[PDB]
Amino acid sequence: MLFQNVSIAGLAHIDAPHTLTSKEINERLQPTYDRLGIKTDVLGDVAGIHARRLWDQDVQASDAATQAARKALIDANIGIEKIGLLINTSVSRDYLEPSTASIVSGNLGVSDHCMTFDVANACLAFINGMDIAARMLERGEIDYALVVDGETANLVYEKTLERMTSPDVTEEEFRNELAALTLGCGAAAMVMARSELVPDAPRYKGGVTRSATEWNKTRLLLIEGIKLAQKTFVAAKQVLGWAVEELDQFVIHQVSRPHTAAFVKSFGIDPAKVMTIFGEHGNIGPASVPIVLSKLKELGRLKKGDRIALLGIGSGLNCSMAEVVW
Amino acid sequence: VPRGSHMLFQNVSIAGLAHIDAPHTLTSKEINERLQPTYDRLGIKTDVLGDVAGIHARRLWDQDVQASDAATQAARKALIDANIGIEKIGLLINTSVSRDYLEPSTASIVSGNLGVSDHCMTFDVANACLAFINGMDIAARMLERGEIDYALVVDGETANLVYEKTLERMTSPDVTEEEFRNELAALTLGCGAAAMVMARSELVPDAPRYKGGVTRSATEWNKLCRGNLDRMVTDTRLLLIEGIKLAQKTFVAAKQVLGWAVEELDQFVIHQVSRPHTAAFVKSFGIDPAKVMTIFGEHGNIGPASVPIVLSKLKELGRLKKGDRIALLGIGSGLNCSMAEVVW
Repeated sequence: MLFQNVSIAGLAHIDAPHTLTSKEINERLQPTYDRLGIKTDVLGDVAGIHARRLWDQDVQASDAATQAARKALIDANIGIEKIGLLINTSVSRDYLEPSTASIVSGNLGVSDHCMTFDVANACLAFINGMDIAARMLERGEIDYALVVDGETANLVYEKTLERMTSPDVTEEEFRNELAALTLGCGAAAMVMARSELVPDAPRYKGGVTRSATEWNKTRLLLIEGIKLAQKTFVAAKQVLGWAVEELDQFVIHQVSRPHTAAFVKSFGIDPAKVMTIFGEHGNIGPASVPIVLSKLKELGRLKKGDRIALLGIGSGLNCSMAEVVW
Repeated sequence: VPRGSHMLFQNVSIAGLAHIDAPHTLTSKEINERLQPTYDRLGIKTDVLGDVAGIHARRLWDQDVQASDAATQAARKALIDANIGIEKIGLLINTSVSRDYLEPSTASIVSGNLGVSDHCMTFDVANACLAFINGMDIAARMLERGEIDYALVVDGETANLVYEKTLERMTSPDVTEEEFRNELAALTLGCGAAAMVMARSELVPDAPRYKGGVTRSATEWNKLCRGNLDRMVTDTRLLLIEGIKLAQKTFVAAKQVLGWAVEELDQFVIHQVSRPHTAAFVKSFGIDPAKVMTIFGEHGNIGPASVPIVLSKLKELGRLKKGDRIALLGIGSGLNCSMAEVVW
C-alpha cells in the first residue's frame, strides 16, 4: 500500500532577510509591560523564540514561494517545462481567488499542461501536498511535481504590535496576542518525481493521518495534540512499520520549545534526532517541515538509507506522519 | 486491440449528492434601484445586470452564516441521499472559495460539526470555480486505490459581504467608471452550497460512475479575476476571450483522453460566468443548448459550488437517466479549464 515509485528530486528553502529579535519586541512592549505588571519574558524564556525573520515590504506569499521554487528546480536540475503539477500549501495566501499556486505558476512560466491548485490545512498542508502529488505521480499522470509554500507574517506583527501598545489594551486577551509573535517568515519548495526518472533520489513512502476535529472550536492544544499523535503513531506502526528507535530523523513542526520537549518526552524520542529552528526563525507554519528537511540536506546530515519521519500536529486538530528513505 | 485506461478513474462512484439554495432573494431590480443614481452619473442606460449579464436574481444567507455552516448543511443532506452515517467517511475535502479562517481548515470545522471519526482525513482545496472537481479527483485517487470506502466533498459559498461592500463602493458619489466596471461582476455572484458523497463502486453498484478527465491552464492570465472576502475585480472581456481559447485546447485533450464528441454527450454541466459567456461557449463548441441547464438567471454564479449544485438539481428534477454521459466543464480564474465525465 505504500508508494513504490515516488521520489524527491529537489528541495530548497528561503530564509527571510530581516531579523526581529524578541529583545527588540520586548523593548517596544516594555511600557505596556510595566502597566499590568507583566515582569516576565514569555517569548524568550518560555516559548524559547529569541528571533524571527521578516520579509521586505510588499513581499507576497506567492513571491516567497516563487523564490523557493526556482531554487528547488535548480536543486533538481530540471526546467519548469517538466513540471506537470504545482500545489501551493501555505497558510498565507495572496487572494481567495485565484489560487496562490496559479500566481506562482505564472511567475515561473509553467506549460499549458500544468495543473495547479492550493491546499490549506494549517501546519500540515505541505505533507498533504506531498501525498496528493505522490498519488498523481504513482498513477502516471505527471512526471514531476512542485510543492511550494511561502509564509508571510509582516502584517501580523505590524497590526498586533500596534494593537498591544495602545492605551486601552487589556490583559486577559492580550496574552493571546503574544502567540502571533511566535510566527516567522520563510519559504520552501520540493520537486517530486517518478522514481525511474531519478535513481538514487530519496524515496517518499507516504504516511498516515488521524484527526480530532472535535477540538476545532494553546495549553489545551499541547495535551490533546500529544494524545492525537499517540493515536497516529499507533497507526504508523501498522502501515509504516515504524518503531521510534529505527527512525534516523524526526522532522517535526514546531509551535514552541515547551511543545517540542513534551513531544520528545512523550514518545521517548532521542532529542538529537530532532532538529529545531524555532529559536531563530519562530513558527513557519506548514513550511516548517520542508524548511527543516532542506536544512538537514544542505548540512550533509542525511545519508543514503536514513529513515526520516515527517510529522506535525496541526490546528483541527490533525496529525499526519510520513516516511522518506534518503 | 488491448488499450489502457487513459488514466481515467476506475470503480469510483457518486453515492450521494445534495445542494442548498440560500433563503433570501435579492433581485437585480432592487440592485438597479440602488445603483440608479450612479448609472445616471456614468451615463449607463442599459440594464447591465438583467439584460447584459443575464442575472435577474441571486440568493443570500443571513449575515452570520459562515462558509462552514452552509457546507455542513449540504453535507448532512448528501449523507442522507447516500444513506450512510458520518462514521463511514474517511476523507472530507472542502473546496469553497469562501473561507472561515486562514487556519484551521474550513474542512476541519465542517468535520467537527458533522462528528467525523478519528480516521477521517481532512483539508481544504482552493482553485477558484474548479475546486469541486479537483476535490472529486483527489478523493477518486484514494477511492480507486481502496484506501478509503467513502469521501465527502463539500462547498459552502457566502457572497453576503461582497454584495454589501461592493454596493457601498459602487454607490459612492465619487466612484470612477473604471472601478465601477472593475467590480460589476461581483454583482453576478450568488450564495449556495453543495456536497457529494463518493464511494468505491463495489459498495454502490447502481450509483453513477465518475471517470475523471483533463485540465489545461493559461496561468499567464492569473490577474484577470482577483477576489477577497469583500471585493472581486474582474476583467470580463479578457476572461471571455482567453477563456474560450483555453477551453478549445482543453476540448482537444478531452477528445483524446475521454473520447468526447459533443453530440454523444447527454448533458453538459457548465460553470457559468454570465449568459453571454455561456452562449459564446456553447456556440464555439457546437453544443446543443437544450443539453445545458442554467440556474444563473435566478441564482447567479456560485463559484466552485455551481457545477455540483446544477448536477444535484438535474438529479432532483429527474432529468438524468441510467447510461447518460454527463460532461462537467468549467473555466476558472487562473486561468484553468477542466473537463470531466460522469456516467449516470
